[PDB]
Amino acid sequence: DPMRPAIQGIILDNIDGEGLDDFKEYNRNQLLISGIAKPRNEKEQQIVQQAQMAAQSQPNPEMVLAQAQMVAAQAEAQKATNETAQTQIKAFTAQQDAMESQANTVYKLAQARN
Amino acid sequence: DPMRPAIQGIILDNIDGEGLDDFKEYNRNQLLISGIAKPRNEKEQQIVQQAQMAAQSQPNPEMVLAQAQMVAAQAEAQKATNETAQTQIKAFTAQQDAMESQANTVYKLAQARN
Repeated sequence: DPMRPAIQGIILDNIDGEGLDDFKEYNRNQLLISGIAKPRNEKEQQIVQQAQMAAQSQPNPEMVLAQAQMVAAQAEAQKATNETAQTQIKAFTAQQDAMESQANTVYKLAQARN
Repeated sequence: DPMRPAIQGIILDNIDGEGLDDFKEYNRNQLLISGIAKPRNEKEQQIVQQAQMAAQSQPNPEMVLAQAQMVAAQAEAQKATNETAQTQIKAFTAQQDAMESQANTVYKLAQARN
């Protein structure tokens, strides 16, 4: 369950003595980019948290790229959804031309009697 | 959890005695290329850290190459999204030619009476 890493992060944020500034800063960065620390409105809310929001929007193209194999199919089906209808339109045009040719050949039978 | 390697790296950065210069330097390199050491603004922030930023941008083509199998499909679908519409345009052109031929063959029926 998620819990246990969060409990360890909170514990390590407290405690500690000499020579642990870099380690504690590294811990707090991961603790606050995961929505557990509640930035205290000085620098991280606008620097590392905003970068975290960008990196939340950053890998959406990356992950849909791993899911674009059925997005190329989405696009192909979406366009074929309107392209093949040209065949219905062509059939309608051919029916109109058939009516024309019906009139024309009736006239042809009218003329050939002379 | 990540933690444990970071704790070991921090521990090994401290301590140590005679004849451990190369090992400690090798450890510190991996310690700051992973964003835990905070370069102390002398040489590494501009030499190895910049190279690591480049090597962060370096393998993006390498990894999307492992994900380009559905990027060739992206490109093919994207172009077919505008190429097949030539069939709709051709159907429109054929309809225009059909109405022209309607007028032309009506004229043909007009002339053949003499």
